[PDB]
Amino acid sequence: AEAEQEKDQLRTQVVRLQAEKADLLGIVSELQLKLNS
Amino acid sequence: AEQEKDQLRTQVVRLQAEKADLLGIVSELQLKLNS
Amino acid sequence: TYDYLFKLLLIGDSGVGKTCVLFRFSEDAFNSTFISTIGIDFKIRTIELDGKRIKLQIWDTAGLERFRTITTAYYRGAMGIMLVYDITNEKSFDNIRNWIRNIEEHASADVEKMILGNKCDVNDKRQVSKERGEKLALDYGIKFMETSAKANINVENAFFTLARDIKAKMDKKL
Amino acid sequence: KTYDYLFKLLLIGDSGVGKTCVLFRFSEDAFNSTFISTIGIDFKIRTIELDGKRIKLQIWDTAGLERFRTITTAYYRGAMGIMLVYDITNEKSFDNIRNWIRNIEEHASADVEKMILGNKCDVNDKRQVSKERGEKLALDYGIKFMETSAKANINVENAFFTLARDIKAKMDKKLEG
Ligand SMILES: Nc1nc2c(ncn2[C@@H]2O[C@H](COP(=O)(O)OP(=O)(O)OP(=O)(O)O)[C@@H](O)[C@H]2O)c(=O)[nH]1
Ligand SMILES: Nc1nc2c(ncn2[C@@H]2O[C@H](COP(=O)(O)OP(=O)(O)OP(=O)(O)O)[C@@H](O)[C@H]2O)c(=O)[nH]1
Ligand SMILES: [Mg+2]
Ligand SMILES: [Mg+2]
Repeated sequence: AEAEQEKDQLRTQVVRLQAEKADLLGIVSELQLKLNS
Repeated sequence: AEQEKDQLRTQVVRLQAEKADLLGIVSELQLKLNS
Repeated sequence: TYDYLFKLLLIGDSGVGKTCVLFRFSEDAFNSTFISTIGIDFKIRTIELDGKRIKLQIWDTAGLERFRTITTAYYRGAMGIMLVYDITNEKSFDNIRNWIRNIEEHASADVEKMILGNKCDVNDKRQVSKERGEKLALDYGIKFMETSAKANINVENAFFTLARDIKAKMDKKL
Repeated sequence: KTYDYLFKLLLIGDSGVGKTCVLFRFSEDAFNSTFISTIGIDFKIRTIELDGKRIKLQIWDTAGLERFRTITTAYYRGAMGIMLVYDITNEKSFDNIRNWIRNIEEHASADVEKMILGNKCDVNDKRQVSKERGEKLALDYGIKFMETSAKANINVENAFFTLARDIKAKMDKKLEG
């Protein structure tokens, strides 16, 4: 008695998560340079 | 039109786990800079 | 991909609705099942102001004291901070003064600030009048509005206003 | 924590040798031929089991281009295993493995597990580096060697499971004292 989310909704979730991941990776990379890893 | 529902769900699960780890890593890196 | 990039935080007590307010802003949805944030969460939205693309990197902090050390390190570099309380929970309102001290001790002196009295749809359990919320904000010279993630009240207005204020201060310097 | 062990892995080597494709094959069991050069770094998780225990692999897929050397080299510290990838159809990428090894030795821990992957071994006709030469380079350095293909799915699973086994065995032997 609750709905499967549509794949259109799934498609959007993936796009949103990939953009978040791209930013976080850039942030990790720059922080490590500040620490001199 | 070759992606399918379960593959997409699995993709979301995978990216959500990557995000969780990455957020942990940002948090810890920030604390190491803060000394 | 963007003309400006603004770092925003949401801070305030656990349970006041910071994640729900951001979830409403980010994806125009609301879910009543409480999942307390583990340390930090992150969302992106790009809005437009004055015909320019404004990318908002929004950091949603955990409110519980166990996560204070982790969350506090995100304050440096923030350009706008939402201070959130729950109008049905007087203690979360009382704690706003402590949250402001935490900002003043860790963020830039000129960080933009805004107070949100969230859950304003639950007028049947209200413990903080709108008038007291406006007065607390007036005492600190901070902008104020009552919001509801659930009924979608003033959530768009909160972020767009904070972003507008950040941009104006940036533009003034040029 | 679902997992019992946690291993940080890196893939390094010249741009275009197939590091991202090798990881994509391991991650998602697929292959795409359109080249999209990695911007700095990419990241994938996969949890495998060895000896009935759950081994979480945090895998860092580095950009090969020298413009990203500073960014990518900061990921070396703390890595527990590193794939050194060249392209069997590209002799320069093979020649450069010795420089990549120097980059490991200058930035990673002394006992990091290392492995050399001679990738694109499905492109037999355009081979420029014989398998014997790859094996000899690896033997010169005491490092394990395999020829792989992300496209034909040759030795990708084998390479990651072997590197993980070697890391796990090193840790277990250390624990027991
Ligand atoms: N009626 C109503 N309930 C809300 C509203 N916003 C949040 N809630 C409820 O309040 C609960 C807490 O919301 P969250 O956003 O998770 O609170 P939080 O501030 O992020 O809490 P932490 O992550 O622990 O710091 C949620 O389970 C919702 O049920 C609102 O606007 N109206
Ligand atoms: N036939 C064949 N082609 C491959 C194989 N692996 C990768 N390729 C192709 O070779 C190109 C480069 O692959 P990538 O994985 O993007 O190379 P990379 O090492 O990650 O490159 P950078 O990210 O720039 O460092 C791509 O066009 C792939 O399609 C393989 O095993 N066999
Ligand atoms: Mg939350
Ligand atoms: Mg790549």
